[PDB]
Amino acid sequence: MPLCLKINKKHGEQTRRILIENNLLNKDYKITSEGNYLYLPIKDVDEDILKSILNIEFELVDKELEEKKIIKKPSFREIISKKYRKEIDEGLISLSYDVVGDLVILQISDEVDEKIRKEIGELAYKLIPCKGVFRRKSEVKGEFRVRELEHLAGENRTLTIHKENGYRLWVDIAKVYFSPRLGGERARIMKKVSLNDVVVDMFAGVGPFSIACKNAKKIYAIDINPHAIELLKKNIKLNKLEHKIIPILSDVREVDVKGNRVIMNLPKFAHKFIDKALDIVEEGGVIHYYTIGKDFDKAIKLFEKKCDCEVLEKRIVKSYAPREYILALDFKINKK
RNA sequence: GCCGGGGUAGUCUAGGGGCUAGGCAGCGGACUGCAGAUCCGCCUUACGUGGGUUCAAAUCCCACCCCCGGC
Ligand SMILES: C[S@@+](CC[C@H](N)C(=O)[O-])C[C@H]1O[C@@H](n2cnc3c(N)ncnc32)[C@H](O)[C@@H]1O
Ligand SMILES: [Mg+2]
Ligand SMILES: [Mg+2]
Ligand SMILES: [Mg+2]
Ligand SMILES: [Mg+2]
Ligand SMILES: [Mg+2]
Ligand SMILES: [Mg+2]
Repeated sequence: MPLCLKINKKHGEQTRRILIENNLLNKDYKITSEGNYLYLPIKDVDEDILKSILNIEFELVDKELEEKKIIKKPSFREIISKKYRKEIDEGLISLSYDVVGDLVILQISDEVDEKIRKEIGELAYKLIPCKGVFRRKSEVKGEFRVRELEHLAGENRTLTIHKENGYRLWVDIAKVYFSPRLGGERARIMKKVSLNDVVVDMFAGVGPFSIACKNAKKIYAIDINPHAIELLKKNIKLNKLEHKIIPILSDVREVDVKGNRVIMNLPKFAHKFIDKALDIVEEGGVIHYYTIGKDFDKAIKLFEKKCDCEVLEKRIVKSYAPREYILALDFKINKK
């Protein structure tokens, strides 16, 4: 209410933290000053209880509207649930989305008319710091582990530069696999690496795991996807790691390399490469293994039925599907 | 070296004199299942360093240190 307290600049702040504290500060208008006076817009209540909640004198001057700019914009989650409640209650739109670089990717069901998907994309382009909005069009389809997309708003380019854990990376969300949600898992690995380790990243994609191991001596980044290597090379030079990370284009099975730290970032077919990974890792070395399952028992069983190994750590990385998870196990391979 | 835009909670991004940020990650639950997923709870005041204007600084000033692009 225009009914705003009028004190002298001097005890401004002190007096303001009291008005807000007692929840009597009308925060929909700006504070103002004219000379040595301070005009705090208060809510309303006889200056008899105001003459008590504080001890300095004042007055109640009722002034016009100085308007207050809207601070924050609402949230994508906040709005889609109010505008599309029906389809949400139908599980036909996700309030979750991820951001790779400066591009966003939403999940909207095929039922949703082509014209509304665009209205949603156009509503996420407006409500989220980005330059483009897409939509998942399929699951991660084998081989190069790529996922079909669909443009919905903004710039129609699939290239961009994601920045995580102190390093930057070139990514093409259209021809190469990349997950901005796996940065936590890379930080995990980042700490385990050693100044003397030699790291073999069996399926390096664009190199997020490789660059993450910048503390090691040498690093081999292998990938069968030709589009992967390109970015990988660029990623290597962009991070000043040329005489450290060696990119190789090939089927990891055909690579004759050797190392003490091996990363197996291929959750679904990882089990079909244990043989190569053990053939790669030096004795005493460790194998970062990823897989999909409801418990660790099955992975532990494979490895054991193949070498004397010790499970250093074993944790749950993320939910993979209804009641299924992506698991991570760090095996110490001593002998075999 | 000089101009610019910056350093934002673990991480990454918006904001830009008095409002306490949005995501991921993390933690706890849920979903009995072709999903690198979704879904519900909880993380309720963080802005490089030193000093300076102001009743009030993450914001404005100056300086310095590092990023990022320019000549
Ligand atoms: C899960 S992606 C790597 C993702 C990356 N670590 C990330 O999170 O950003 C799998 C990669 O393994 C590669 N790949 C698939 N089969 C392979 C094989 N037999 N040998 C080597 N690389 C392979 C694919 O080309 C793909 O780039
Ligand atoms: Mg910024
Ligand atoms: Mg946060
Ligand atoms: Mg959980
Ligand atoms: Mg700043
Ligand atoms: Mg400063
Ligand atoms: Mg303040």
